[PDB]
Amino acid sequence: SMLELPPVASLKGKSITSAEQFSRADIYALIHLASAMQRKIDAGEVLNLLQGRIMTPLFFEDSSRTFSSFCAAMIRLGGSVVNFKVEASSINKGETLADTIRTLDSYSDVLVMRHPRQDAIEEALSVAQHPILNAGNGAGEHPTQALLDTLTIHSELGSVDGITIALIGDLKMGRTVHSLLKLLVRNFSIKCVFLVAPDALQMPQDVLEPLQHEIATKGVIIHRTHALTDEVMQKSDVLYTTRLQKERFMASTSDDAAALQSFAAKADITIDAARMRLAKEKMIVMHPLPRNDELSTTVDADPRAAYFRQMRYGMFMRMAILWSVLA
Amino acid sequence: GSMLELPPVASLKGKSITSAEQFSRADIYALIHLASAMQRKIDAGEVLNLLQGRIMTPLFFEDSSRTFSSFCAAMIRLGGSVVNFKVEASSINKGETLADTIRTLDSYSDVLVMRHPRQDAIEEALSVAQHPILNAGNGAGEHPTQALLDTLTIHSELGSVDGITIALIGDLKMGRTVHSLLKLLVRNFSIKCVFLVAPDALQMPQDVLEPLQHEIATKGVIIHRTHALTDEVMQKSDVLYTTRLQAAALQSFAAKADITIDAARMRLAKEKMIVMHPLPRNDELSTTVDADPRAAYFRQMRYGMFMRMAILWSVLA
Amino acid sequence: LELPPVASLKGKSITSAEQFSRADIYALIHLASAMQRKIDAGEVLNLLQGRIMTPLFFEDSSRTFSSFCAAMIRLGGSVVNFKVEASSINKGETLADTIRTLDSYSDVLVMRHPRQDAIEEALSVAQHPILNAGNGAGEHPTQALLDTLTIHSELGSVDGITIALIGDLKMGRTVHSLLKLLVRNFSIKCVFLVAPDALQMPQDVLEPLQHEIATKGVIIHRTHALTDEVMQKSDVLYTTRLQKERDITIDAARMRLAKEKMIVMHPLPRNDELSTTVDADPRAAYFRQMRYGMFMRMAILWSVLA
Ligand SMILES: N[C@@H](CC(=O)O)C(=O)O
Ligand SMILES: N[C@@H](CC(=O)O)C(=O)O
Ligand SMILES: N[C@@H](CC(=O)O)C(=O)O
Repeated sequence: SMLELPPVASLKGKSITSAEQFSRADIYALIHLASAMQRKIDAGEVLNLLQGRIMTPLFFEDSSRTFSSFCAAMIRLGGSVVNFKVEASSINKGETLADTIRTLDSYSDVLVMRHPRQDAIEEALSVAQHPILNAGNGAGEHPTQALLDTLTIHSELGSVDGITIALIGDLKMGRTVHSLLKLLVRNFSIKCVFLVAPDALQMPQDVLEPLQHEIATKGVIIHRTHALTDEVMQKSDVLYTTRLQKERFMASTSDDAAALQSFAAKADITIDAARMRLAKEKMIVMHPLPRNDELSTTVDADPRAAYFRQMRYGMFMRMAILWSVLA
Repeated sequence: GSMLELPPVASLKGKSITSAEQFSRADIYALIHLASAMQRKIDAGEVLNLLQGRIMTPLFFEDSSRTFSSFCAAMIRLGGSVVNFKVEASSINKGETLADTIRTLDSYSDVLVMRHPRQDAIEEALSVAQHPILNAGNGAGEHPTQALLDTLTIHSELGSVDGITIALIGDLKMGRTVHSLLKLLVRNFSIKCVFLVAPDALQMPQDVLEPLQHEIATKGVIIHRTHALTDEVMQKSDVLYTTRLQAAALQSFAAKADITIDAARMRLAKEKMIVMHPLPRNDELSTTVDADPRAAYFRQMRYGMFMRMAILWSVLA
Repeated sequence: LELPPVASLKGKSITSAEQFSRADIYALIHLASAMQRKIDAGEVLNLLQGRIMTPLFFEDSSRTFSSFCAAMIRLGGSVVNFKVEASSINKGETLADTIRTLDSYSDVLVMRHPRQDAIEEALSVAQHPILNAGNGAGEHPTQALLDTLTIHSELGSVDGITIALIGDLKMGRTVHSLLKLLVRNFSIKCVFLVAPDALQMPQDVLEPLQHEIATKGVIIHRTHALTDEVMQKSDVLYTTRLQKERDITIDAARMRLAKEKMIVMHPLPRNDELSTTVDADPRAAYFRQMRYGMFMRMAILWSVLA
């Protein structure tokens, strides 16, 4: 209870759209703030930092973790939430996205927006007076997931510089791995990244190209594979795996069918207890969730399974973010 | 010192809100001044604890963005709480009736906010409820709190409500907002002129106009029906209040372009006037108007929150 | 201070009527009464400020969802409004993973599920207490507690009553928990089981109770009708709806046969088994029952999270 909760001043009043916005020092300030929030909350302390402030969720596509995490974080800061549901709104009388933004912006202090269109967040930004926090924009980015994933690595392993990390699964559509790769390469001295995915679902060039300067000058090693090889298993300090983003492959064309099929047919990427016999002693398995069969329930009892603790780090990072934006 | 800064409107204490007809001119002004004061405190960053421990339950049988969210935000900004009941996930799917649903919410709540597709639904709810019910829209009947926030908007933007010329535009037949607004303005203020701008099949109902004939006569209000935003409607109106289309189809189509407000049509409007829309809008109110200082239909929603604070506080004080 | 939590419930999941002792039930009853006095006098409680309940409803509710949230709020607590329809279940997430998810952020989970054994599977992974708000045709333990608060407050005594349990007793999770709670912890004079044969109280509820039934000498009679005898002797007529998703009507005419001092109860919602003509009778306790439910849920949440 003697710990301060200094807001991160550079976040004040700003929208959060991309992992690109953050400096290394922003990241560590949010990490220590989140960690102090965790200590206070776990000790049973009641925070009243955002009394009388309102978050409104605008979720134009589904969420459990993200919506609930954000609501919980707001509440644990003493904040409030208006439970707006897009599916039961005047969008059903033809209301536009822009008008819907202005509508909840009339009542709220912060908007949390998730949308299947990558450019919808920009549209919202151009009409909103209050900050908007990007909780996922199609296959674009998920910048607060990247921050909490980094809190997880820091808290679990004790260090982010020097790690070897595998990014596994649907890298093409994974807004989580897009933001995470950006945030780690821009701001830390990463030893090596394994990009583990079948050919069709590899990390996009529009993510890798902007990073090419920093990759080359910081000496980050980048290796593509289509499988969890013995080498990937033995060298990785972090195995970060992801779900096939099937709802992004809905055009019913021969290509979407072949891309959907590649996860199981063009790659060997399942993590289970058999495969975990190859891992380091000091390493963690992470997954943004939800998972399907790429991450077996046989790993759940393993102490290196960090994907449940990841969600709780998530709540505290979101608290740190909300307090900083709104202080 | 909240009785100096935020005194509740006594006449509203513990009462249900169902119709624009139930308010006096003094009621309206007291709500306006209270709403202005709520706004000043909230905008200054001050945190209100007036309704801590009190619960509002929204009971929305129709879709809403403004009215649902507005009411929740207003309750929360008063320090109160909201129980997020949703009809579609409720025991109504086990054959439960409307009176029983009301009694249920009534056992937990301090105030109910009800929107329903049927006009007589409020009367049924009232006959059974022990706590106040606020009518958030009853079929094609009324929307009494929209009429209050609309009046707050006029008052705050133009300085005065007496003496205005207002056009009510669009689907006046099914528009519960214009039914409530026409009643609140004509009953309580001295309006100079109302233009009722609609194709014939969607004109203002007689059941709204006939009970008003006495106030119309005593105050000498001028009422003109048009099927277009004519040069004259555009030149004389202090307020253009337009609405979304909710024989009627054919007349609507034929009139659409003539009742559309866009930047080209605004070249004929007064320098000092406002465009209002309770929202949501479709094509009858062009996005080309959004940058015009006279476009008041976004600020109108924020006035709504403060007016709803004023209402909730007066009801529950 | 004036609202001592029930110590035995601290940090515990609530899954069955069986887990309560008579002393537990009375401590909750007196706590719920004290909570009701403070709330009805206008006092604001701040007991659970900063604590979160997440409802996890895999089926429809009106009363149960609302009264849990209202109770939480009136203790000063907060609610995270998780929806199953708008969630990552649609992306393929399992029930266990869903539980772990709400568990990362919440202090207490309130779970309702069409599968009888989903609550057990939930408990095997949750760190925080789960309150069973109804598991299939199994139990509804907090309904049985509020029903007993209702009987206590309305009649003054639970020992000695004659109670009729009426309707769909086979699928009625409410009458399962309530029979268990009454028979184990009180000395009931007589239970009428009023149901057609196909919907009678199940053997898996009656058999575990046979020892208590026999040693307290509870009378148990099965009928398929609300006979004049049931009507004249019952202190409580507890009636229920046909559980469709899985001569008994009470109307003003039938009520001419009831005692002066008795109550009609119904967990709700009702269909035509309980006529609107009964609603203005002072013995119609089924609306007041919902309000006792809110206070008993306050006593429960406070005791769980103190
Ligand atoms: N829940 C995360 C990961 C996923 O959906 O697979 C997201 O929305 O991006
Ligand atoms: N939102 C207003 C007007 C409209 O729907 O167009 C109402 O609910 O009545
Ligand atoms: N509402 C009670 C009784 C019923 O549904 O009829 C239950 O959930 O079990």
